[PDB]
Amino acid sequence: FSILDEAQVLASQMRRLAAEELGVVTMQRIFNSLVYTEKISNGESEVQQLAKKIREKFNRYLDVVNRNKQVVEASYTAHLTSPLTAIQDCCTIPPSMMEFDGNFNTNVSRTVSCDRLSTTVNSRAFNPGRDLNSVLADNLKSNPGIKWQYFSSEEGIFTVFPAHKFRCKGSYEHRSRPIYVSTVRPQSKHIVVILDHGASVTDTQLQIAKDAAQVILSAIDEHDKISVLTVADAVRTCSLDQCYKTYLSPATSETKRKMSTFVSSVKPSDSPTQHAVGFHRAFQLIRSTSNSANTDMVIIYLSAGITSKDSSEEDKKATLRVINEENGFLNNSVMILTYALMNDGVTGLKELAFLRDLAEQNSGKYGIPDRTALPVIKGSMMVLNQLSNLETTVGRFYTNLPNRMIDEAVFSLPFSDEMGDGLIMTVSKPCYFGNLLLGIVGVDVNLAYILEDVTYYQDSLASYTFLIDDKGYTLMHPSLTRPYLLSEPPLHTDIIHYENIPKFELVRQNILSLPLGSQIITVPVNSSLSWHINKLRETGKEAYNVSYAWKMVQDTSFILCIVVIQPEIPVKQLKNLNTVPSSKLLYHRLDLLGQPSACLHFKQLATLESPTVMLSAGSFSSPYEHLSQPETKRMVEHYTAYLSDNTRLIANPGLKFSVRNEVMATSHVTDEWMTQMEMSSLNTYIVRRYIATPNGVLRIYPGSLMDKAFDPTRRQWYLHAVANPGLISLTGPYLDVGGAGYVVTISHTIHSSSTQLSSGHTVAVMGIDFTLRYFYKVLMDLLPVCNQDGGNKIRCFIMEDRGYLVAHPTLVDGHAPLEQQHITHKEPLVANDILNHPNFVKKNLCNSFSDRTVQRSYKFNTSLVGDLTNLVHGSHCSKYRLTRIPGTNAFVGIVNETCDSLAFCACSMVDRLCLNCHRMEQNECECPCECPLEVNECTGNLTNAENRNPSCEVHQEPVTYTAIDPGLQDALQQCVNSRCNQRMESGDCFGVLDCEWCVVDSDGKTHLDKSYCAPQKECFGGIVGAKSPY
Amino acid sequence: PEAFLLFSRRADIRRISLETNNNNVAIPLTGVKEASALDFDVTDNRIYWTDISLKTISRAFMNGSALEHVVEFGLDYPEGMAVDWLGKNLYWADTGTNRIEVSKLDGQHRQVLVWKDLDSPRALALDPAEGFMYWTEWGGKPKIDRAAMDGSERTTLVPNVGRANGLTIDYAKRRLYWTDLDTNLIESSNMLGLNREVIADDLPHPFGLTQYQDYIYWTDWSRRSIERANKTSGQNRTIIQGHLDYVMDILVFHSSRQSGWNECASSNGHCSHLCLAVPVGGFVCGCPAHYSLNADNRTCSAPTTFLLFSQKSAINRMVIDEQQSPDIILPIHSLRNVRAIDYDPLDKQLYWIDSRQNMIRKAQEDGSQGFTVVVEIQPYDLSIDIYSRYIYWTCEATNVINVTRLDGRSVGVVLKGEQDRPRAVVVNPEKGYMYFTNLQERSPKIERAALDGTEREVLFFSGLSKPIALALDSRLGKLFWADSDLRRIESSDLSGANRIVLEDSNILQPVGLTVFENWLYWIDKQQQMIEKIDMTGREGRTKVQARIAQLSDIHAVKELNLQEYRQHPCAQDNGGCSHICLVKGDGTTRCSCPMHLVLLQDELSCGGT
Amino acid sequence: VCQEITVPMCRGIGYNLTHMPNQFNHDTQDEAGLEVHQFWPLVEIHCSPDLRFFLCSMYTPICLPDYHKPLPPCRSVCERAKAGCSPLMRQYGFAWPERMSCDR
Ligand SMILES: *[C@@H]1O[C@H](CO)[C@@H](O)[C@H](O)[C@H]1NC(C)=O
Ligand SMILES: *[C@@H]1O[C@H](CO)[C@@H](O)[C@H](O)[C@H]1NC(C)=O
Ligand SMILES: *[C@@H]1O[C@H](CO)[C@@H](O)[C@H](O)[C@H]1NC(C)=O
Ligand SMILES: *[C@@H]1O[C@H](CO)[C@@H](O)[C@H](O)[C@H]1NC(C)=O
Ligand SMILES: *[C@@H]1O[C@H](CO)[C@@H](O)[C@H](O)[C@H]1NC(C)=O
Ligand SMILES: *[C@@H]1O[C@H](CO)[C@@H](O)[C@H](O)[C@H]1NC(C)=O
Ligand SMILES: *[C@@H]1O[C@H](CO)[C@@H](O)[C@H](O)[C@H]1NC(C)=O
Ligand SMILES: *[C@@H]1O[C@H](CO)[C@@H](O)[C@H](O)[C@H]1NC(C)=O
Repeated sequence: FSILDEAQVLASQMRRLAAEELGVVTMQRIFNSLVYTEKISNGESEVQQLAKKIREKFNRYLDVVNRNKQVVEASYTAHLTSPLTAIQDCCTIPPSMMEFDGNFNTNVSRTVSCDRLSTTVNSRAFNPGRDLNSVLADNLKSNPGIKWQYFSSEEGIFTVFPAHKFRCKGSYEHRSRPIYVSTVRPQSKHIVVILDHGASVTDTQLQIAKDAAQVILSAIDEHDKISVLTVADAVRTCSLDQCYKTYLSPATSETKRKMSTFVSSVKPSDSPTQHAVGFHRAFQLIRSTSNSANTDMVIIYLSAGITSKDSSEEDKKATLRVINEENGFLNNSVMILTYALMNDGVTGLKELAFLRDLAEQNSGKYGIPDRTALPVIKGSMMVLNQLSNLETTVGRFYTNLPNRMIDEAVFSLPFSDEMGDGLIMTVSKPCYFGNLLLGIVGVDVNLAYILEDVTYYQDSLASYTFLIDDKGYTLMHPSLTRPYLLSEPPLHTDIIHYENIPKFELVRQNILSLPLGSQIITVPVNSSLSWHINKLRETGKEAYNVSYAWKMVQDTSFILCIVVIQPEIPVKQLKNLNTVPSSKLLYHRLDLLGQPSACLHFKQLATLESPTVMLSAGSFSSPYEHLSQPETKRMVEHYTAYLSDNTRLIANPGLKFSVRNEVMATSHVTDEWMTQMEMSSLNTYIVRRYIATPNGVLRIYPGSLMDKAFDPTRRQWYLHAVANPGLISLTGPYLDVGGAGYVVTISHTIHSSSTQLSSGHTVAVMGIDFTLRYFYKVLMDLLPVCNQDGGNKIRCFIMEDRGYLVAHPTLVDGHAPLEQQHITHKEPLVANDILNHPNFVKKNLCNSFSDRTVQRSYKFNTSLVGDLTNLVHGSHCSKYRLTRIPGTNAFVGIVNETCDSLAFCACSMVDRLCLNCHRMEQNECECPCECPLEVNECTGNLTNAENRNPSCEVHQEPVTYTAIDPGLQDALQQCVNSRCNQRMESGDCFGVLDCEWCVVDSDGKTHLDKSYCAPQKECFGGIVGAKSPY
Repeated sequence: PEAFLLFSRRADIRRISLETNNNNVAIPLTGVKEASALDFDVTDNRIYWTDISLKTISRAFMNGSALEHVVEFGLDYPEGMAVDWLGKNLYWADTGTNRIEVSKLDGQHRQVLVWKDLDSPRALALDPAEGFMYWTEWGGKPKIDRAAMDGSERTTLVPNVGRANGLTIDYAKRRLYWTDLDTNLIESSNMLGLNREVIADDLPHPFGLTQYQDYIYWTDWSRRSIERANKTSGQNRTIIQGHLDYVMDILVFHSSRQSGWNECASSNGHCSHLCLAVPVGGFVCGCPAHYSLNADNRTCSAPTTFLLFSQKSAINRMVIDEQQSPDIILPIHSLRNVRAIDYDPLDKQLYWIDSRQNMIRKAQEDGSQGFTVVVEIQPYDLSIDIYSRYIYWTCEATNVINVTRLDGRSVGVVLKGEQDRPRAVVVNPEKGYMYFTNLQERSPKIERAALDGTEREVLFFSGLSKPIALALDSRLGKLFWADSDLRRIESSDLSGANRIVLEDSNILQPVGLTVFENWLYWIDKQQQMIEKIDMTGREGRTKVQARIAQLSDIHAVKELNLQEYRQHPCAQDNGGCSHICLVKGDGTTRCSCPMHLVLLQDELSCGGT
Repeated sequence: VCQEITVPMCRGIGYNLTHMPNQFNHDTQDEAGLEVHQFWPLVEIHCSPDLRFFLCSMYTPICLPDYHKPLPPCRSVCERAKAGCSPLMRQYGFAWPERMSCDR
């Protein structure tokens, strides 16, 4: 009935897994005996060493568009008399199939581009067949990293270098894209689009109104404002937000989607249009909005000309009467565009005149005083049918706006490449011939290239960087996902949220206004994001200092900053040592070598003869050139000859500082692992064994081939070990990267020494991965009380500090929930009872901006001593005993179900959704779930005072699906070919990496009476007919 | 005697030394927005350049002194330009207007050499010692043409090339060098288009090209540099300057690049205007635009009969000749808003009304002797009494028919009334009458009166809405007018009888008309057309010219007969009158006065009170 | 003699007096409240308006001091509760007790 004695023994099991099987007690002594250097910096010197890096990246990037400007500038002063007089095209060319550099598409790029034909193509005189290729190829070869180069003429021909086939399924109209609208007219447009359904508008006549209303919204930018209105007996705007019925909201990706689905959802009404009230509301919206820096305001009206029975020119009177009173009240700032919806002649010649007087604001015709001493902005009127090009007529409304001859580079936020690849950041600048406009040029670059110096910062273990702009939008922060992995990021996130911490709004002031500076603040340890807690270097602190040093990126609207936690405490990094490799270095790319006796370890190419070493993207001098360009066998040999180079004759083939030093300090694990493997009895229980460093070194055994974009510094087991310095950290159950399924990880940190054991003194962590059923095989052998029955009414289980169970009698289920491994779904009654014990369970709401959700999770008190038993609930039908395993972050618990008891914890079996996304309760039991947003797309803050210390730090980490290839899957056997069906009892098959103990027949819940051991490919989760988790 | 290298870049004409290859200085010039074609003169060390943003060709010395615009009207975008250092002439190739023209070194005597079947000429090279001019074409079929330096014997010299530029002649080796932008190379050939050899390759865009001694210089927009190489082999490749992006033209500045001789010599070949070199080192005497060569084949003659049609900011001139010569723009400065035109065939001066200045201004055909005759006032239309030498012009602000001398001395008012609205006006001094449109509201009239304002009678009043233009022809004895509202052109005798409609179809906005022989020309502002109707009725309505925006007025000019003019009685001493001299039908000549004066007892002078 | 309802979930529902034990063998309102509050998330999400009225009629049944008769309610309250809430209950981890089948 005791429980403490069973905890001392189960804790010695954990130390045997870490000390002997992993080697933590050995590597802690090896790094204890190495000598380091020290720095004390307040951030003043590092901020200008990194501002020295990216400023030259922007200067070379501004010198490309300033070049391509003076290219096209000279490409009209010469081509006013040296034109093309030639024709080419962007398809019908079947070589290519290169996919080189960022251009992951078919691309010859033999200094030849292409010409995408618009509909408004004639003779005229412009770019000489893109003879610009002369310089364009030079630009691509002399500036590596850049992607697309293009010129969209005012005429309409779209010319892009290098050439590729990009949607020849229609016509690629670039003059109606958000890129070319916000460049020639960079002033902020306040547009409201009024739609005319009703008065028996035919469906083909409504289809033009809803298609053209969706070409306008797909052409503007988020610095503009939009509010679409429908008019038919009543005016109803988008009923999907609060500030849509009051203000004009900016045109972000979220507003474009809501406002376009409100289109095509309206069908033809029959009442008279009621024109006058439709315009009176559009002014009540423009009035309430701020001016905020140069603004023009336009109203577009898509009607067919509507009259009544005896109020045909009397309601016309009321429409041009409120146009005089409302627009006159606004100093005649509003411009009116009107587009006629004619087909077959349903709209005559007199209803065209009604839409003429609206665009010109011709109020004097219908007898109006018109006491507006200031003139009116003369609008245009255009006609439409189902044959008109809606991109060149409605999409070209921006030519009707005043062009103020603004000649300044405009920087765009990241967006998906319209040409068939990932993410792009584009800068563009217009092109003038005295006062004649030509078009624009634009240089596309991958988002991962611009930010490679701030996304992979590995200088100091006490610092991290983040990049912002003038108004506070975060372009990069360690809480965001790497740019190379993304599909569409939400840039609309202020640093007051990522770096949310008390007294940050005071430093946010000096960063956005002062060009540079430095400042220290004092923050309590509690109520602080994890990034500052993982870098403390004094043990036992209640408050800590942080130093911010910022500086503007010169010649642009971006600002860099360096964060140094505790600037006064010295930070250590490994001094240059030159140890001779006792065991010779094997790089992890086993596909380019092929020399070892190869085999397959799960979904991996690996070997059991020696461990391998990995270099992540952050370790190289150019992380982008390592991710985009392939890595050849020659590159592996320059890197292998340099890392094991005991001399100093071989030059640096492209590595950062501290990269070779941390490879020569961790090469000692090759002797520890090989010795232990031959005298250990757990060769068939351990799937792998590995160590990681902050500067990008990864040694793994069995030495396996990994994806180039795999970063161990962003995994949970690494981020969880640093938060618990010195303690054995149990992480899982979690889906393994190597295709091994669900695994449980023991992770532990190794420090520079032992007199200073803080989170910030972590120089490396080690990890060892097990199976999902292993830790339940340990409870049955170590602890006899668990075997009183077959894990039915007396159940044993191990829980981590987040609530997940790494050992439990039941394995997998109605094939759901997703968070099925959590204690709230497997043991509902304990969850309701432990929520009531004070100071033991804390529910946390962090804000993860990656996928625009808010996550819920539990954090159990890892410093508990003693037992916990029934306090309120389960006093009769289900006895419980819970205590902490000494020296770790796990908990061991037993349940004695003596009588049936019904308890419930809400857990979604189709999604992850929470039940109630309005409030969060401490005593309300529910498995980890999410809620979308607690902000507002109106002012840009948090609705409730959700200034919780947030930043879930992605932690989603989008799991990929990198397989191998057919034909080679069957040419090899398993490495550790542990033949499964020669193991007889459950104690010999639990934990074997490529086996599984089959208990259920291939039909749901049929207990087969001869449980045998089988390759895991046969019975998944226990059912010999169960399908794949993938 | 040192040789430099001149090149143009944006608004700068920059100079590079070839000996001490380090001196980088700019030619001291101001007002240049964009420099393009370059060439010089060996005689007085002048530098010549084309400005295709200002549509001008300007000239100055090597110090910026004597900065002058020699060609300033009628240019679209010319980057072809070369200097004839022997005959002291200037050639240029305009791509927009598709014309290779000629003028003197000071910009006088403008003539068009090639204007037929010319598709965008650019790089221009001259060989005056032999009498050939070479140029390049792109457009439809890129080719290099050959012709004599007078426009004759035009031939296609090299047919199968890409878009070429930087045409330069090596006068020592008898070879022709050029660049190619589509095939990406620089190649050569002998003086007649064959024996072609590629000198250097893999130049993605060799724009400029020049030659001096054994070295050819070029600029490639990809490499952003000026380079040197062996002219025949392509070896010995050196860089002159880097970081020079987009040079528009390069030129070697030395006296040996402009040697040789021809028969023009220092006496201009004893030609009256232009000395244009032809084969056998010979010459022919050229003539300005619309001039013809006389019988002696050394002197030129101006056109005796020709037509003038005006625009809003440009006055033009075209002739009906069997050469089919093109029209030209008259180099008249400060043209702002021309409303109507008329011409003096005696002193060869062109008059016009500028409605933005409210002025009646006069000037020569070549632009000199600009003078303001009248300078509130608001002229509208004018008609010149070429015999008595005085002008009748209508003021729209005061609604009077006002008389002013050719020198500007006011005569007086001859017609005024509260309801009168005189607008279009044409005079007929051969019979002593003046015709004018009276645009009274809802009753438009066409009236006539003697040259003093009395004897007023209404000719035609019905069938009119907006008679906007007026003209007559005393030979045919007809009166013509155009109606822009009824959309028709009508005719009638000089007495009011025989009113007919010549055309009432395809008429939109006829703002002017005049008579030339048996042809009635009129201009249509909306349709942008010059058209003609044969008065004899044997031929149909014929299009003359299209694509002419902002039409205002048209006026034909016949040669002035020496005997017919002097036999007019008011031609000598204004008939002895102090003011108005008008011919009366009874064969006698009578003096008259305006409406605010009375004829005195001497019947020659006027009196007041 | 009946006692007044003390569980915060079933207060102000139409009646004030209840008597333990109930149908689920709860000896005190303290123990009956510990199980009925496991349905509190469903009540505040407002799937069916009849949910609090139906659940409380089971755990805290109506007590009349000197009546003591089994006057029945009305099945219509059971089949309106399971109509709007059962598709959401099965979506999460909740399931109806067999002692609450709409046949009794
Ligand atoms: C820890 O957080 C509590 C929350 O109220 C606060 O009162 C306390 O001061 C914090 N500890 C510090 C700042 O050392
Ligand atoms: C903050 O830094 C000061 C020195 O600048 C130091 O004296 C103080 O102890 C620090 N406070 C902390 C670490 O809480
Ligand atoms: C929770 O942990 C804190 C410190 O980690 C400790 O002070 C407190 O006593 C713990 N509470 C319980 C109930 O163990
Ligand atoms: C624990 O369970 C066992 C068997 O299930 C039972 O014999 C024992 O009485 C239980 N302990 C209690 C009820 O305290
Ligand atoms: C939202 O926050 C911003 C600061 O980023 C502030 O300027 C604005 O006033 C806030 N909106 C409110 C208080 O409605
Ligand atoms: C040009 O090349 C020829 C090769 O035949 C050589 O003889 C000559 O010296 C070269 N000229 C110069 C200036 O190098
Ligand atoms: C006309 O030109 C010819 C040249 O062929 C010349 O011989 C002749 O003398 C000229 N005519 C007269 C009349 O001189
Ligand atoms: C007519 O002549 C003068 C110009 O000579 C003109 O300015 C003025 O308005 C008129 N004067 C009289 C007296 O009619």
